[PDB]
Amino acid sequence: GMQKPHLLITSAGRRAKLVEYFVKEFKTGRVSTADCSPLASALYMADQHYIVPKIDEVEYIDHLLTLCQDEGVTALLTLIDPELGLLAQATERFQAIGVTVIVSPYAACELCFDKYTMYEYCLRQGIAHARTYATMASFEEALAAGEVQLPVFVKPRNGDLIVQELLVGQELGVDAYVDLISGKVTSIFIKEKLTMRAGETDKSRSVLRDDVFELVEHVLDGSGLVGPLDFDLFDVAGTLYLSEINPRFGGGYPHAYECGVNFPAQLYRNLMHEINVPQIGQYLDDIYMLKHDTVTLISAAELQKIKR
Amino acid sequence: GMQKPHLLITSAGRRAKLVEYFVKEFKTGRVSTADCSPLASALYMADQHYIVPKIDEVEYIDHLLTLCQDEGVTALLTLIDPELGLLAQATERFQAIGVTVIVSPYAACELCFDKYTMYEYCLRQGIAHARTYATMASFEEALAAGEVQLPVFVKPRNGDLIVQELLVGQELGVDAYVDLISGKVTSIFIKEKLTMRAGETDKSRSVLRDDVFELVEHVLDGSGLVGPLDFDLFDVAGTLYLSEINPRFGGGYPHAYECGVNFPAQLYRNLMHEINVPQIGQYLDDIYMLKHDTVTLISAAELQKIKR
Repeated sequence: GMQKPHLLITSAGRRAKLVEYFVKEFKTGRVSTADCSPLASALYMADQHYIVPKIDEVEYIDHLLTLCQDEGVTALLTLIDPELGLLAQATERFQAIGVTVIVSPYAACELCFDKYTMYEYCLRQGIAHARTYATMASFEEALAAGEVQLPVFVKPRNGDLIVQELLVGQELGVDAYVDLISGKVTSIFIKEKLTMRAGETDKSRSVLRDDVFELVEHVLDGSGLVGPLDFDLFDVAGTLYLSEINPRFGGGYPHAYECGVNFPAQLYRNLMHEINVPQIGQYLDDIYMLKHDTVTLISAAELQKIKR
Repeated sequence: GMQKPHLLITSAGRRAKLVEYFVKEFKTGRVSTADCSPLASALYMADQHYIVPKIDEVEYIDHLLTLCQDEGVTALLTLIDPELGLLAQATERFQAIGVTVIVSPYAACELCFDKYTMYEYCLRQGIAHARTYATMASFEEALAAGEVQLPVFVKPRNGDLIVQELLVGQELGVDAYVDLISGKVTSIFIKEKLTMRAGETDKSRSVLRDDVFELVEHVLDGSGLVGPLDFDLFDVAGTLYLSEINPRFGGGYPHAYECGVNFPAQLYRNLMHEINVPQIGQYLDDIYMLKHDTVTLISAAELQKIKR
């Protein structure tokens, strides 16, 4: 409705706390969730939850378009990297049914998704980044020339492999929001990643650093990246290395939220056609986030009340 | 006090939900926490939390005894395997200051902690268990005789290594409580482990199975194991294999709690000198548990209000 957005959060998975934040901040309208598994905990943080195909299934987008029309969805957001480009590529189909896909442009999503293209972007822009190799020959050459040392990370190329320089330093997880109307960066939240758990930031400390703010602003300036964003950085002997740009909410976003940096409220305001006023660095440093498991119980019968 | 126990939970770590359960069920008295790191989330679920030495430091027990006397602690419980034997061995020192250590006897803790001695126990008792080898020669012999196949798990011996038969089947996490006064098993909660996350049960389904109840009862009968316990089992083609006995709360305990199987209340009752009435299998099957992260924020100044 005119005053009531209906946000569908797809690939909700385990991001229960994030969906809770959205439910709380959508003061009018509705927040619904979708995932391919009924065992995704985040599904049950919203009133309406739907089982959809897996993102790699051919009929995924066809199904989302039909779900959107049937359930009066006005906007769509994914929480996972592999779905970003898929939704970006399909934006015109969603626009043809009146649905706004909250995703950065396709080319930007794909540039960020492929670790090698991301590296090439950094080299062009003058942004520090771990030396990265897409072929075995170039890695051997680099070892031969002393350009890279013995200990190394071998990662998959997307998210074919890549080998890259082992960066030893303080890892930083930066949450950033680019206003969907004005195109300006409105908030940046920087945390030191202290402890990792199952590939996510489990413990962290908020920090205020002009260098990180300036680096992120410079990178976002003219990028075309919009909405909630995540930057992975490394402070290595006082120099900031860009490791990843993930055009979606970072797993450490709850730190930002609890410190007053509210992307779901800004997103809600943008769907209500309001521009958010930029307020960069208006949070407290030296605030620690410590994650811990809580639980949701659901009976098989209650689980069976959806499953298509 | 006579009506007021003071339970200290050591090595609280990340078990925030479990400490919350204890705070709720200790209707009189107090529940406090301890850990070696101020970044242990479970610390802040209790009113009084203390930083103690690491469990392997020589002065650990000396420090716990002094903390207990200074803070009027009446009972002590650990949440980690490596501390069980340490506290069991020191029980008389705690008894000399009037403190009840809630731990199974030392020999039992050590038999359960060492994977090889646990295997030998099973062989003696007729309990199915994965073929396990403490030497490289015996593993080669077993491969030579066709007693073990190509794919294998290599685990550390405690919690020197061991190699053992790769069990392929439905993994079961059984929570069990043995009454501290009567010595009888009062509750057994069985869940199928569906998904693992960082070595813990993340998703599970409650089940009612006579075979598991009987196996656990038979194992506990005359064992000397007391208080909260955790059994790791595998259903492999209809046969139950015993994988682990961990004489402490299992990581999937919140499933049991939320289904009405309340060990913290039973523990509280035992410290209030009440025997718990056995009520085995009085819960609903087909109830799924789905864990998800919540958060605790703490400032560095607030963190600094303890740290010894």
